[PDB]
This record gives sequence, structure tokens and C-alpha cells, in this order.
Amino acid sequence: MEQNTTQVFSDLAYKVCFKVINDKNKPFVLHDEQRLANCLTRYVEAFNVTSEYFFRER
Amino acid sequence: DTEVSNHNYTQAVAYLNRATSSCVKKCDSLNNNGSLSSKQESCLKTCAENHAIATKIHAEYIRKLAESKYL
Amino acid sequence: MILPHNNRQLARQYFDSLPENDINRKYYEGLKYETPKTFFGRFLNQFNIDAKLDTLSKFYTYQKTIRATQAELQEDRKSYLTNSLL
Amino acid sequence: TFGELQTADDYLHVLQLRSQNKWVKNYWNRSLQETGKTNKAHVISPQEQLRLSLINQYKSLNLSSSIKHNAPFINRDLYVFDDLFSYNLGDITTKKSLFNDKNSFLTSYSYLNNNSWNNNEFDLIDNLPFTTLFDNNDLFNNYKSFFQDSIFNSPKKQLSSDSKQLFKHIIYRSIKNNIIQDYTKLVKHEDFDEYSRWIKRS
Amino acid sequence: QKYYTHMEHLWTVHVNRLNQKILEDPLYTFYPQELNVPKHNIIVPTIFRDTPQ
Amino acid sequence: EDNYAADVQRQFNRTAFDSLYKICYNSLVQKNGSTIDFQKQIDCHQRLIQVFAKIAPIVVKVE
Amino acid sequence: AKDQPFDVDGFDAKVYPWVRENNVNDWEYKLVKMRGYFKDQRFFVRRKRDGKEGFLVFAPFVTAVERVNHRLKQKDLLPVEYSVFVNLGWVPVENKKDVELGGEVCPPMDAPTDSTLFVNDTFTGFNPDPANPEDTEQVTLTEITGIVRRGEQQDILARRRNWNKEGIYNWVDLDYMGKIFRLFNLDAINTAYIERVVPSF
Amino acid sequence: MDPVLGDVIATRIYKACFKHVYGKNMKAYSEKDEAKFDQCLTSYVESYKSVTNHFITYLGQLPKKGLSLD
Amino acid sequence: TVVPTQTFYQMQDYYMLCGLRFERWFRCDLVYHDQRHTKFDQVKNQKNYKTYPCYREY
Amino acid sequence: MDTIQKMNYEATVNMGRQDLITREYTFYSDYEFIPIQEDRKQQMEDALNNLHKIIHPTVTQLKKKANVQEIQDRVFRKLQGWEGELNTCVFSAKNVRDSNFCADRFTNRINTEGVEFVKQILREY
Amino acid sequence: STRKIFDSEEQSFIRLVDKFYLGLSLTKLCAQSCNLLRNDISGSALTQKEKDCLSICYNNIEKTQSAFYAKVKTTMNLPAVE
Amino acid sequence: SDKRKIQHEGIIALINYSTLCAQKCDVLKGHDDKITDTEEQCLRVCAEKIRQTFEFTNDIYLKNPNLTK
Repeated sequence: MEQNTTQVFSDLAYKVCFKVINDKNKPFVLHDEQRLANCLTRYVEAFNVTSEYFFRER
Repeated sequence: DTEVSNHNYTQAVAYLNRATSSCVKKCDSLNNNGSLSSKQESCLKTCAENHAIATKIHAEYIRKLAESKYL
Repeated sequence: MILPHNNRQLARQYFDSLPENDINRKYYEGLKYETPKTFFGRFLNQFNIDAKLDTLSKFYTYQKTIRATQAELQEDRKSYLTNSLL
Repeated sequence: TFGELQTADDYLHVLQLRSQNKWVKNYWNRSLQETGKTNKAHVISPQEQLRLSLINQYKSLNLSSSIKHNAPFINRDLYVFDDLFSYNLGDITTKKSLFNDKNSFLTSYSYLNNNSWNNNEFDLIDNLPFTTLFDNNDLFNNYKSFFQDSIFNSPKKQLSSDSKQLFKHIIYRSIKNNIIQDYTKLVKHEDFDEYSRWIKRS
Repeated sequence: QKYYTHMEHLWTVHVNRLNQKILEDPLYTFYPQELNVPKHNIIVPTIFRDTPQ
Repeated sequence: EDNYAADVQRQFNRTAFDSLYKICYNSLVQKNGSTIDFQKQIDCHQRLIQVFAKIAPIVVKVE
Repeated sequence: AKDQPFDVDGFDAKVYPWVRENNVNDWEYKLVKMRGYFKDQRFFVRRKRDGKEGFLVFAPFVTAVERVNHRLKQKDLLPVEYSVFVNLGWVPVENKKDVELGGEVCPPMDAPTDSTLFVNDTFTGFNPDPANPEDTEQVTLTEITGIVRRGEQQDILARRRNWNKEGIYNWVDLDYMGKIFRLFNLDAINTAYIERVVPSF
Repeated sequence: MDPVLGDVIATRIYKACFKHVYGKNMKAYSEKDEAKFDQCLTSYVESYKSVTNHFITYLGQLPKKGLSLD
Repeated sequence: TVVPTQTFYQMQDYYMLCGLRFERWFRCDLVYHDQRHTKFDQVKNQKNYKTYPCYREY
Repeated sequence: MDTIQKMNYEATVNMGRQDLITREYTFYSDYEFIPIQEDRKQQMEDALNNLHKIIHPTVTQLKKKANVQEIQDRVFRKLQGWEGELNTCVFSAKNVRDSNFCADRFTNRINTEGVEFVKQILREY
Repeated sequence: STRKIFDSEEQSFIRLVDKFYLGLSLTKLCAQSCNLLRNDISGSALTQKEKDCLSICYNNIEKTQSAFYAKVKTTMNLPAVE
Repeated sequence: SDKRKIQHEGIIALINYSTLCAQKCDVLKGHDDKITDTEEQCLRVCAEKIRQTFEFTNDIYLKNPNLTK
């Protein structure tokens, strides 16, 4: 059950990231290697902010 | 001399399905008479390569994220 | 050392919270400060050290030199006061 | 034949390259392999959390109650869900659980199942869904090389550990409850053996 | 006497900053943990590729 | 058997109810996710519930 | 007599409530249900029951396990085991040798029907799968019910004197027992111990 | 692999073609739609084979260990 | 010769010359060592190969 | 290919695959910083190439190596001063955003200050 | 390269879950095509114009779903087990 | 098992709506990895709006079971 939650978390992260990185469909370059890393970091950070706010008291 | 598990084989197929779904949607490969055009084939080849790079990076990032939380 | 985007501008925040008619407001407007050169002027300024340190602490709290100055001055006050009492 | 060093190097560079290849092969397989440790090897010293530190530290125990009250989801107490919709399902002789997402449910079920961890050789799995690899040796060789990488072929224990950390991260950064965090306190030190000519630090 | 000159120099710097309208935090300022930005410790090295040369 | 079937049916209904609500919220909310009409969101949710109810027997089968 | 025991599972299994809140006084003489695996080591404490000479038998009981090895494929690092001493019962002096090392105290609890439960618990880390695919992860669990008790202390007037070097023990010394058996959960071990209770056979 | 995986493949292919055929016009079912679905199925399978070949080929050509031509 | 033997020709042992010559090579090596397989003799395309700059000192 | 050709090709690839195998081995007790991005790497390389383009005419005309070394030594000292700032800030950088900012400052400093300094010293020579 | 992973009951349940998600995807697809999710429509009412589109959607799904699955299975031609 | 399922559903809802806010606020970008203050504010606003909408939906459903069941 917990593994499924992580798998959904990972799969959703990849989908949202790729739709942003590969918008132009051009072949990826070594710089795009790190751009995909950056979006993943922002996705995780955005989740932390959103989840934290939802559980904020009142 | 290497061994592969059924789960890993299933996971590999899952990546192939994800790549095919995204590339088909983006490249509109279904607009033909059953034979892929040269332009469509080139776009699919580029899309497949990008997914292969992307999936490996995503797998590495998740593993490192898990490890960082670990140690 | 702090990048422009990583700077919290705490000094600006304190400056904004200050009153409309303030000496710091006048300095921002362009008022220039000159240390007294006469003996009488220096003697008067001798008693303004505490006020200057407090406002600087408020303006530049967490600043290394200011924070160090407060710690040393506070320790010297305690050390001198107890020695005088003894 | 003029033995000038620059032009003589033409003959020398190829022979030196071969010798380096032999040396580097031995260095990778035997010397570096045995002496080196991969994936940031270090020593872990655990400590128990003492009752002095446990004073009013864990104020929440039922994580479920907090999730229900604060999670952004419709109330689960409604009785409509009993018969809201109708489905043609039967032969449910054992308890079944539902996994969310239309793309990750299959992967989760495969991970849960034990038979999915049986090892299979390449000569037995040389058949992709639509492509056959038995007559495409060039594709088959790439297929083997693709699975050689450990990221795409990992043991269950590695996958289980990876999932556990991700869940811990999700819960802690979402609910901010310390029950999910490790109870033990870990002190980590790198005990690197510097008495080796094969691996050096920086 | 010990702190008169030290205080005057600090006051002089403060006035000079105000005149130039430099209200940003000066150098050698260390904020508490709350205002310190966390450090990203997740680094993914780029995939290795044989050089075409 | 009956209890397990009821539990599965409840799980399917809850997942379907949540998923349809998300679809309406995504399609309805606008202005960088800062504005939405609650009543319109409810109306969208009810309409999709009816559509899914009619589509459930046709698609969900054991063959 | 009310027979309303408390099931210690989940986070409680790793951090016992009495240890957590330092309320051994309030938790004393309470029925507690625990699940885990015993250790081979056994400890004997001199005591008389029903006027017959004998020894009280104590065994460690691993209530939670934590794994802190991220280099799984490289090294098989030992886990951190959280355990509590449980009194297995009382045996006569003449039958002390009959106590088998690592004896089968209670039959293992039946495996759960739900398939999703065949996963390492987020808190305890145990896996009740009868045949775990990972050999290192394999573990057998047994269910026991007992009464949490307060550790004893030295009392010369009560003829409760212990000679650690000579292996003579008359009062339960949880601190010493934890040290000799080398159990990580020393603080909880000293806090209290459970006494297993079974229905009249 | 398990037969459920094949069913998921069929579900994805059916959904993709349903989007392609009825997403644009959304008209009543006719005989010609049967041919359209057949044509869509063949095109999708060819696309799946093409992307799979490239996906496997690229990750296989990515270096993994020191080359040994023996 | 780049590093003449005349620096310590009085000594028949050449132990000081060995240290001096190796040190000079290492200083050259520190500059070109990571480009050897990209724009020097260790390129895969042996046709357009360039001799290593520190060859003579080596 | 022939046996000799295959051995030579195998040797070249293995010599180029040193990084591939050294990546797996990493040290725990290490001060790890965020590497400069590829995009910033190229921009700094482009900035250096611009300096070389400006310097190429003067150095080639010069016939004594002593003068060339002096120009190289003076320019290196100027560049090294900014290098220390880049390394110090990049090492302390806590995100790629800070790393990008430091690299942008370093390259912009080269383009403006470095070009003016290089133009000035070359004219003197 | 099919293998025996799940049992009969487990295999059937997975298919039901897959069908359930297909229904949700089709539900969203038909709703989007029929344009029954607009910002200018209020109330939980379905006009006959939209109902006709929904009815066409339902008939198309029913007629094509069984046929398409059989064709895909024939094309896939997965080998038997054991 | 019911408590486990409710927790599982709750977390999945948190992930799904967290992704939705990220996409709508356009916080996903490749130029850097740090979310700016403005982007962080957007996520909080999106999270607040989602919470309010669910709160309104829960209240009306509790007040009146308008669902056809």
C-alpha cells in the first residue's frame, strides 16, 4: 500500500516534469539532463509547500 | 551471466507503454494509413530517445532522494 | 556574501517601520553626520553611546561586528560594575 | 628511419595505449574492485532516545485521524458509497484492495506479489510485447545491456527500502508528525582506509 | 573612552549607508535557521557518454 | 464473499467519486488556481456522476 | 478479571506507552498483547512459587526492528532491535536443565488473510509473510499476552542479594540483564518487563 | 509478464484510438468506423514497435562497463 | 631536451635530476591530463591524433 | 575490423571510460557542492574564447616568448582574482539558482572588466 | 514472455480494476467531446442535445469495446504459459 | 484495513491536488530548482482555495444528500 503511494508519487512527478521539459520535442541535450533534475526538485518542493499548508492548523 | 525478475520485466514494459503513449499523443502518429511517414518516424525516434534519457534521470533522482532520506 | 535574492533586507524592514519624523529618516533623505570636534561636543556625545548601539542593533541585528560589539560591551559593563562594587 | 621523438611517438603511442588498456582492465576488475567501497560507505552508531528526551515529544499517535480531518478529500463517512454505483464483479472469495492511479496500480500489484520476483534468464524472456528479440540479435544485445544497469534491475529489498524512505518523506513533510521519523539516533563516520595505492581521496 | 571611537565609526558607517540609500543587510550578516535557505543535497550526475573524438 | 464484494464496491465508488471531483475542479478552476465557483463545481460533479453511472455497466464487465 | 487487554502494535510497539510517558505506575498490572520473536538467551532468577524452590525464566522479546543499511547489495549490516524482557514462567530447581535453549514458547501466529499486509511494517519493520522472497527479510512472529511489571531492587533484609560474577541472582535486575544480553533497548528494558499470562490449561 | 499486462496494453490502445476517431467528430457508429479502428490499431502497433526499438537501442548503447571485445 | 642534464651533471646518480624532470612533467601533466582522450593521441579516431604535449618531459 | 584494429579500438574506449567506472565510488565525509550547469559552462567557455580572439593578433605578432608570458601572467592574475570569488560563492551556493547567479556574475565580469583590461594591456605592448 | 504471477481470482480483479479505470477515462473523454463541462452552464441538468451526444458515446463504446479488445489480443498473440 | 485504505486515499488526494496546484501555478520550470516567493505564494493560495472548496462540498453534502445513490 505504501509502495503504491510512492509509485504514484514518482509516476506523477515524471509525467508533469516531462511535459514541461520536452515541450518543443527537440532531442535532449546535456543541459536538458539537469533541467529535468531541476523540475523534479521544484515538483517535490511544491508538494512540500502544498501539503504543509493543507495540514496547517486552522 | 545476469538474471532478471518478472517485476523488473513488467517495469520495463511499463516504461515502454509510457513512452509509446506520450510519443503517439505528441507526434500524432495515428494520422496515416497504417504506415508511418518519414517525418512521423523521425519524431518518434527523437521522442523515444528523450524518454530513455528522461526515465533514467528520473530513476536516478528518486533513488538518490530515497538514499538521502535514508542516511 | 548574501546574494541579492537571498537577502531579507531586515534593515529596510526596520526602516519602514520607523516613525515619519526620525533621525534615520533624515539621514536617508540626505542629512549628513559629522562627529563633534570640540571638547564640549565630545563630552555631550559621550552619553549617546548606548542610544547609538541600541538603534544599530535594531537596524543591523545579526550583524557580526555589531553583535560582537554588544557582547563585549555588555561583558565589560558587568565586569567593570562588579569590580567597582567589590 | 628517423627516430625523432615526435615522429617516433607514432609507433610508441599505439603500443603504450595497448599496455594501458591491459593495466586499466586489471585495475578495474581486481585492484579497484576489492579495495574500493561504493555508495558512500560509512559506519553507523545508533543511540536510543532516552526518557529524558521523550518528555512531551510525541503528542500525536493516530495519524489516521489527522489525515481524515485535514486531507483535501470528500468526507468518507457518507453512506452513499455503499450503493452509489453498480458493477459486474463476482467471485471475490478473498479480501481485495484498490490501488489508485491508472498507470501505477499494475506496478504496485506486481511488487506485492511474490511470484513476480522469480529470476528469469535472457534466453527465456527474449520476447517483448510486440517485438520478438530472438531474430534481432542487435536489438537483443541492446536489451541485455539495458538490463545490465542496476537502476533498472534492482532487488526487492532495495525497492522496499526505497519505497519506505519515500513514504517517510511524504508523511513527515505533509503531516509534520515525528512518529514516522526514525526513533533511533544515528551518528555516521567515514572509516576510510587510506593505506592503499589504488584509491585516494581529494 | 574605550567604546567612544568604536561607536562613532559604527555610527558613521550607518549614516553613510543611509545617505546612499543602501537599506540591504550588510556583509557578514548571518540570519537564524528560519531565514536561512535550505541546501539542496540531491545531485544527479549527467549520464556518461563516450566522447565522439 | 458478500462483505468483500461490498467493500470492493465501496472502494470503487469512493475512487470514482474523488476522481470525478478532481476532473471538474481541474477543468473549472481558473486564474492560476485562485478562483472557482463552488456551486458550478457541484453541478459539474453531479453531471459527471450521471455520465459515469450510465457508463459503468457498459465498460465494467468480467469479459 | 475484566480481561480487557491492550494491543501494543504500530508505533507503540517501537516506543512502549509506559516508557514513552514514564507512567509505569499507571501501566503496572495491565494486560498487554505483543507480537515479535524471542531471543535464544535465557536468564534465571531464584524465586519460590507455591512454596517450591525454582527459578524465574526471562527471555528477550524483539517488539520492533529498524534497518539502517542503504548499501544493501554491499554489506549485510545488522539491524537495530528494540526488545523487552518477558517472563516465560517458573521452573523447579531440579528441572532447570530441562529449559531448552531457544525453545518454542508459543506457536507462530497465523499469517494475515489480507495480501497488502505482506509488507515491512512502517513502524515495527516486521513482515508476516510465511515465505518472504527476501531471505534476509524473513522473520517469524508469535503472539503473546502478559502483564507489565516493575523492576525489582536490592533488598538485603528480604534475602534478595545478587552476585553477578558468580551467576547468583535473587532479584530481577533489568539493568544488568540488558547489559549482559547486549540489547540495544536498554532504557526501555530497565523501565519495566512483561509477565506472560495464559488461560488455565 | 502476466496476461493482465496484455489487457492493460489493449486498454491503452483502445483508449488512444477512441480519442483519435471520436474525439474530433463524435458521430454515430458506422461500418467505416470498423476500418478506422483497424487502421488505427495497426498504426499504433507500428508506433509501439518503433519507439520500443529506439528506447531499447539507446539505453543499450549507453555505456555501462568497460568494453571487453572477447 | 627540455630539462638539460647539465643541471646536476656533476652527479652520476641522477637522483636529483630524476626528481626535477618528473616534477616538470607533472606540472605539464596537470594541465593536459584530462584532455588526453579528447584532443590528443588517445582519441578513438587515430587518424586525426595529436601527440601529447608532455611527451618529451615524460 | 582486424584483430589489431579491434584491440586499438578497445584500448581507446577503455581509456575514455575512466569516468564511467569511477562514478560508482564516492566518499561519505565530503563537502559536496552544486556543480555549475552546462549552460553556464558554455557561456564561460564562450567568454574565454572571446578573450583569446582579442589577444590572438598581438601574441602572434610578438616574436619573443618573454613578452607573451608576461601578458599571460598579467591576464591570469586578473582572471584568478575573479576565479576565487566564483569558487567561494559556488561552493557556498545552496541551489542551482545561486550557482547560476555566481556563474552569471563571473562571466559578466570577464566580458566587461576582463575585456577592458585585456584591451588596455595589449595596447601598451 | 508471459509468466504465471497472479492467480485466477487475483487476475480477474486486476482486469476489473483496469476496466474501472478505462470507464473513468472514457467518461472524461466523452464528457470533453460532448462539451458538457463549460463555464457558462449552471445547474445539474442535462439538455437533450447533450444526452444525444452521451447516448452516441455509449453506443460507440459498447459496439467497439469488445471487438477492439479481441483484435488487439489477436494482434498481440501472447504465448501460452507452460 | 479500512483505516489503512482511508489513509492511503488521503495521501493520494494530497499528491493529486499538490500536482494540480503545481501545474496551475506553473511552478515547474527547468531554468533553476528554487521556487520563488511569488510561486510559493501561488501554491499557498491554490491550496487554500482547494481546502475551501472541499469544506463547502462536505458541508452541503452533509446538510443534504442530493446524490442519486
